[PDB]
Amino acid sequence: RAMTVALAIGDPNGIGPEIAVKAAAQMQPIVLFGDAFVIRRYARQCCLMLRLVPSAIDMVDVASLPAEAFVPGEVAAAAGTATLAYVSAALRAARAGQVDAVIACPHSETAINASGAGYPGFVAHEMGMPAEDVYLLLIGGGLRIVHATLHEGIASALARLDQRHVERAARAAVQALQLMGIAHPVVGLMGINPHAGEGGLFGRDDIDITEPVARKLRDDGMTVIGPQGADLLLTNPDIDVFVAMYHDQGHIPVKLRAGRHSAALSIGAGVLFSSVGHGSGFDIAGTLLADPAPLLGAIRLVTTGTVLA
Amino acid sequence: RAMTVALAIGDPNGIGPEIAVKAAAQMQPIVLFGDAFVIRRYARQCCLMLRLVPSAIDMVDVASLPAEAFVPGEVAAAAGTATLAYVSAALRAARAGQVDAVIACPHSETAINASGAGYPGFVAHEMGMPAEDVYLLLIGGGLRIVHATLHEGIASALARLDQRHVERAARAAVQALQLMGIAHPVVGLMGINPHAGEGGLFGRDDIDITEPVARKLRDDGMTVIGPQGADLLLTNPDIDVFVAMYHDQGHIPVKLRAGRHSAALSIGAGVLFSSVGHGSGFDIAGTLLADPAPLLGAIRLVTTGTVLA
Ligand SMILES: [Zn+2]
Ligand SMILES: [Zn+2]
Repeated sequence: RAMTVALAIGDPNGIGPEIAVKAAAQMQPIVLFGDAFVIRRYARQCCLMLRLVPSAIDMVDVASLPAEAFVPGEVAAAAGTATLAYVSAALRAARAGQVDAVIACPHSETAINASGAGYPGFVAHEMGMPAEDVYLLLIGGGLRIVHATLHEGIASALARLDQRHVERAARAAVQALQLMGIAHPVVGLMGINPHAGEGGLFGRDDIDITEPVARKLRDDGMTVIGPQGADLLLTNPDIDVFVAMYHDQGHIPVKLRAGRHSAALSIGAGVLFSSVGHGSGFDIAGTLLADPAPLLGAIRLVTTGTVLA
Repeated sequence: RAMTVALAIGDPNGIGPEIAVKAAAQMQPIVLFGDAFVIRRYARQCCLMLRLVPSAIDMVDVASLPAEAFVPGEVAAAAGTATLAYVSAALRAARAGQVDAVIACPHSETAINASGAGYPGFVAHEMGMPAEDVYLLLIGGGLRIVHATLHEGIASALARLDQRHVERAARAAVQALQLMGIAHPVVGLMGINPHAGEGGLFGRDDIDITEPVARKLRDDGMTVIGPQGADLLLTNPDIDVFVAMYHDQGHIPVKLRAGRHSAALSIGAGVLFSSVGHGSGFDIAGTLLADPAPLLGAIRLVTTGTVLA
């Protein structure tokens, strides 16, 4: 099949629009979201048709930036407010079944400050849910791990965990992988306790949370391995995606394997989301000097669930 | 330098004595501990001198098994009680500065039951300390990780952790590696919380336990990296040994890297200890059919801190 991927062009005065058009020109999934006048500046410079666009380079005009403000590259309140307008519109499109994945192109933290930014939670807000219901899916070195809990003290995460998060984390990951072309993803649930509690010997958290969720998912047809001690489970190459119960459980193995050749998307909000930004290339903006590679990386991540090494 | 390694021959009616003599014959470290008459049966069969032995094949006679009971291979109360006598004597020798490491050769769980076994804690008892003060050092794939806490619920381990365990785990690992020929081992302390608590943001466990221990060890001259988020730390090849704060933190990365090509010793009791046993080869005992490989594996583990892949 083909996913449709929205690229929100990022800071209009930055490098985003340039790499967004560059990525789209090269190009099994692409619909740009941004001020059409901003995108056109860059397209003419290196190109094909551009159609304002239901379905059928394609772009959706999201009107934000005063023309007066378009100068590559400084930024202003308006260009910071625009970056988020584009993301907002791309997420609205996802809500309307139009778009499968949203990629946020590089932005400027100083411009967003100027306007009156942090995506996973901005995404959560827009989508009508708390931050805790969006889950980080970390990919690299042939591993894909969604995290039921993330940035907090491990004594706090253990307390947050319940059947709801583990079930929502697993279903979101299956659906993501299905969109990615993995028809029947094998899910691996990591044990909360070592050895997934060893028949109650190490406590009853797995008996309470991951065992009942495992049974429920299997009854809805999914193939689910576990819960099993994470140290055994991750040795199994037959698993397509793993549910880690806390930050370190999934961050250690991906980073050990892949190091820097890894990347993240957020799932659970009813869209595959990722961000590209290592800042807006302001001092090279306009010049067409931007390389699209990091962005083609994110497209690859959301459509394939792999990271090249 | 050279370590001296005690091989406690295991069940006299089993394969232990055979592989113990076989290992010793091949053979930069070896002193057998067992009934001399049991060891001699096997030596004559494939050999060199054997000297009963302070310092200078070498063996220490540990008198346990009635001769009447020596038959390879069935077992009896007496041969189960002998296996543990040999280990006991080897640990006494370690206590007397005579021996650096003790390896327990294969035993028989049914014979030990018959007599009136579980080593890490048997070791702890003999050495005059509780089980919780001996730490598992897990090695493979170029990683060496000592665990401050091990087989219990992760909510229970978090509660057990204190500066004392982390300090004792780190010092024991340094001393082990020094015995192994690593003069100046670089120690890596894993963060209890993700990102080692991110400046208190994720809680204060690292501020309380691993930060003060890190400062203390550095003041006693050791080079200590961390505490740092375990997912970053383990990416550092400059570290010679890591202190994991709970079971999964150290079991995930060693097993991910090395799988089955990994092995464990216990440290912290004032001896490097490991066991070889996958049961006594009773139906092949006598025949000289035993391969010494698993035992040469354990010798390699305790003298070098590596596992061949
Ligand atoms: Zn993190
Ligand atoms: Zn275990």
